[PDB]
Amino acid sequence: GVYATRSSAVRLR
Amino acid sequence: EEHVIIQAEFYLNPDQSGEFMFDFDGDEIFHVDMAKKETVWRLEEFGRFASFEAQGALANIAVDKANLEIMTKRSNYTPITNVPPEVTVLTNSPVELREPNVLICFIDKFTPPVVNVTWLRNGKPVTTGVSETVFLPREDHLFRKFHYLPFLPSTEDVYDCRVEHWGLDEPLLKHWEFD
Amino acid sequence: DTRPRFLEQVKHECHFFNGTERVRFLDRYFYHQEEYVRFDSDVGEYRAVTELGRPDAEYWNSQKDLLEQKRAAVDTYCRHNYGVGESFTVQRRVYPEVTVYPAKTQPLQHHNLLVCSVNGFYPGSIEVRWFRNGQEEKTGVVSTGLIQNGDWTFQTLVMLETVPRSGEVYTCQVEHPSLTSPLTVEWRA
Ligand SMILES: *[C@@H]1O[C@H](CO)[C@@H](O[C@@H]2O[C@H](CO)[C@@H](O)[C@H](O)[C@H]2NC(C)=O)[C@H](O)[C@H]1NC(C)=O
Ligand SMILES: *[C@@H]1O[C@H](CO)[C@@H](O)[C@H](O)[C@H]1NC(C)=O
Ligand SMILES: *[C@@H]1O[C@H](CO)[C@@H](O)[C@H](O)[C@H]1NC(C)=O
Repeated sequence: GVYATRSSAVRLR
Repeated sequence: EEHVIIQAEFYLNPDQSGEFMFDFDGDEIFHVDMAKKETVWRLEEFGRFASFEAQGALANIAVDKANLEIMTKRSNYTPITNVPPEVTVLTNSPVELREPNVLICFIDKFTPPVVNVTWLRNGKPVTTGVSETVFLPREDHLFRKFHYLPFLPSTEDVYDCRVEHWGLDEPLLKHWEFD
Repeated sequence: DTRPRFLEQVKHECHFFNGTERVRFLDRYFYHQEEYVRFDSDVGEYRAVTELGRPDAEYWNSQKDLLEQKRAAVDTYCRHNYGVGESFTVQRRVYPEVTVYPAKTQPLQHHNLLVCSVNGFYPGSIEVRWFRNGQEEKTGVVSTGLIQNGDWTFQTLVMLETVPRSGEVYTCQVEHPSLTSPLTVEWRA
């Protein structure tokens, strides 16, 4: 199987 | 709980250092080599059973980099306080003369995740056969790290693990010699 | 190098109870050592942990698509990854090698310490007990505690303070998930 990446949320500029 | 899996990431300025790893119950499953853009399994067997698209780690680190800039600004440029490491040297098995063993240098409870580690044999730097882990996350959000030295035990050799960290006034040496 | 450092951390955590029957997902953001905002699957929205994280909580909570990604994580991320790694993590079992050797509490003195060295085991949960002639000895026992080797193995030393007498047989007993019955090692004076 393939490990999935949780993504990191983008902070507002 | 029975188990915890953590995807842990960091980015550090001004060093521009970034790490991405997976932890299972306190052990590293894998991390991503950012320069090579490759997945490094902690035990080689792991990679025979699973895969990971290293590129996804790169995308996250880029986000972490952008977020750090924002948060640095939000905090009015409040920097990290150095927390110096605790260092322990031990062997991986009971020691027997001229029976192959491994010295372990455990570097614990420190931040930022930047350290210089040197193995010394009789006061001299040694690099033959050494290995090390990436920075490993702690639940108090400090860090852990391991350095390893295969060696042949003898009455004639002493060893030291020398650790430099910005939280230390002078380098820390932890000694080992045959009991 | 005295230049100030600034550190960002993110920890995406999956917590498992009873296999995958109950799962909790935490999306955690840190500045230096301080957690400033988090998504808890128990809640289903981001919450500021400190004032510093409030803008992020509010911005992220306004993004419905982002929130639904996080809300599905227990399934699409946690349960998935558990399935991927289960055969070599959850099911990983390595028996310990057990060695008993005498030692000294203070130099020059005769042997007055028995070391039970327990090495190379996984997972970490272990029970080590000392016996003198078939009777458990609970006094004078000291240990290193559980030591991680960093390579998916553990070790621990369990020491018994004792003055060995001729004829006595000491036993170190080890219980561990990898074993189906206690592992015992004898030491004779
Ligand atoms: C790790 O090793 C280097 C060895 O010198 C340390 O020092 C350097 O410090 C100067 C200070 O002006 C700068 O050039 C850099 O910060 C370092 N690198 C080089 C190549 O000079 C470095 O600080 C050590 N790190 C720790 C945490 O002790
Ligand atoms: C940063 O400074 C601004 C004004 O200069 C102030 O309003 C704000 O509270 C400060 N933030 C922190 C985290 O100290
Ligand atoms: C754990 O899981 C099993 C089956 O999935 C279930 O029958 C049991 O009720 C659960 N609860 C426990 C072990 O407390």
